Amino acid sequence: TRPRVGHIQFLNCLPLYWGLARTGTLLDFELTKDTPEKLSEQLVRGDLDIGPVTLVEFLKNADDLVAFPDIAVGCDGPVMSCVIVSQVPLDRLDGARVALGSTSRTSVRLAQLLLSERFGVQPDYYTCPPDLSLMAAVLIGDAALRANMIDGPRYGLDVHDLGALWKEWTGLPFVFAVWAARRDYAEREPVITRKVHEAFLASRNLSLEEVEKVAEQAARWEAFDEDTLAKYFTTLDFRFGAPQLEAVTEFARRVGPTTGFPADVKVELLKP
Amino acid sequence: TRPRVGHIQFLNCLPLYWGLARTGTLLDFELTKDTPEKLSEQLVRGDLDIGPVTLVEFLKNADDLVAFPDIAVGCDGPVMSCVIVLGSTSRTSVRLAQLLLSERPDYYTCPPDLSLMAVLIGDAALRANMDVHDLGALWKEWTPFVFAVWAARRPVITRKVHEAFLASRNLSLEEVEKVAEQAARWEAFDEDTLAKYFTTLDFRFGAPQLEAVTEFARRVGPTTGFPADVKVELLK
Repeated sequence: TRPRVGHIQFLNCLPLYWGLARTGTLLDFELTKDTPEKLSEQLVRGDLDIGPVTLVEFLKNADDLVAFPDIAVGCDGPVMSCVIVSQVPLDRLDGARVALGSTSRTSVRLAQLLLSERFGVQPDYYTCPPDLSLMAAVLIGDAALRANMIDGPRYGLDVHDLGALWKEWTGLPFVFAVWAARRDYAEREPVITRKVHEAFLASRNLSLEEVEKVAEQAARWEAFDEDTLAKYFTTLDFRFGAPQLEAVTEFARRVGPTTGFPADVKVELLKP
Repeated sequence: TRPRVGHIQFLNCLPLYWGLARTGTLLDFELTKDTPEKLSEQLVRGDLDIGPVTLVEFLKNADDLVAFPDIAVGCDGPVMSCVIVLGSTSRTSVRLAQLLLSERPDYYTCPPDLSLMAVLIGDAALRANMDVHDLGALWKEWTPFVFAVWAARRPVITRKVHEAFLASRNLSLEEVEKVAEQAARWEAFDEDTLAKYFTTLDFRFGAPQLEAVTEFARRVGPTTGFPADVKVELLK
């Protein structure tokens, strides 16, 4: 039976989706589209076999997951779709209520790690659906991209790029999500899992070469113009090698104790 | 904003799906997969903008649907996936069977889920087919045939959807061998069976096909709820 594969519904993985379709890979999957928060839980509980897993959640289940090498959702400097929209300087929030978009699990944690370490602030947090209107807030995905390219500039609100703040603070890149197979599925289905892995790399590679076509196509249906989408797609960094694995190890060391996993948690990788 | 497009979940449209993917067409649709019966009901009531419509339902609603020329789900001899081993997923084949088996019974409808009760279509029919007869071959051993057509609910989007469907169907014809190899990995049919099946299906919709529709219509129209001379309004 086709492996049950998750896919983030956001624009950040649209180029990858274009790749999955263009190569014919989609016909080898039983695909589920949803937000990262949900896809993560579904994989953990066994409702999915392979899929994207927000980093924080992946580390909490590191013993039961095996990450795919060479593909992830990250950055090296700005990410553009993982931000903090605020109406006051980040230093002035030690007692201010900050809303955390419920679709996020890694970006919200990182946002906290920065507000308290770089701006020395202990905010009064609360989680809610992403909306930037109803709700100084941490947004990811399309909501964050809209807040960065449209809402922020329209209503003169400040939009801080989380990938940028991390880079400035550590000089390191960042990984928000990785692809993983449940350990039981990888062992039960060694061949399929490897084939899925290779199909994702192949699809990702093609999305890199046809980035302009994806931007043009999506422009037809998104609020973002072609140039913005093209810029966005090229800004995202889907690599997952040693340099990226270094950003993870570091992040895991800084948040591991107060998040649910050893500061030195082991990241098992799918072996060739 | 994206047009809501229906797609028959059966293997008969897997090659077409391969094509919708290969060309990237899928990213321009908000696609819904289901059985022909439901996809037809969905379009007629407005839950879909464009999609496949089993012939009988298209004709019954011919004044409110514009068909796409040059593509449909037909045959010119056996179809393999429409047999007589009434399945509830069918609206056209079942009617064709009532025509054959009467001019060449005590009918009752139920779920095309075998192991019970028979007229079948889709995957269930091709799985039962491999006694078993062939509706496409019997109609061919009597008088081609068009089981379903693509149609939009009666502007520019509609036009490009049509073209994208055409481009996607054309690519699937030249890559049918690929669709078969991949499909054999998960279906119950071996590669050659599927390759034979995909190549057996006839997806054209021009003169030789529109001809077979007027003849099916004239033979059943009166006893099937639509004018014996209903007009099929092709997209301009």
